[PDB]
Amino acid sequence: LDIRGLFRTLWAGKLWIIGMGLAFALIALAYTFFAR
Amino acid sequence: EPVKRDSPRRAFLMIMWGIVGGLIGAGVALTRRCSK
Amino acid sequence: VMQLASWDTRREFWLQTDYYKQRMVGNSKADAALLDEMINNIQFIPGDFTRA
Repeated sequence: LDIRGLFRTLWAGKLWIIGMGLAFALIALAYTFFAR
Repeated sequence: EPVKRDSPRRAFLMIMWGIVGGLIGAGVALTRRCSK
Repeated sequence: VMQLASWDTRREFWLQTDYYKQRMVGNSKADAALLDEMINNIQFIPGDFTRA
């Protein structure tokens, strides 16, 4: 398990992770406001 | 009258947060070995 | 047995002894901490008739 390389891999692609997490949070917000 | 507070038990918080910080710092240092 | 295991009994007993009085330092917090520490110094272990 090359965790040292894994750190660089996750550092390089952090923008996509943050954007998709924010999109998922927005979807959750919409579902919450669409519920009883 | 209680002699000691139940919260936030400063010593336990110090120990736990220091252990967590040391673990994550060791992980960061390990990940930096292959960065060179 | 109920008196033996009672926290209040241990508290009053320690309060009325010279062993605790000689160890008092005059500070209310320290005296209370010492009293609480010595209350726990008396431990009651209930028996079990099944194990005799």
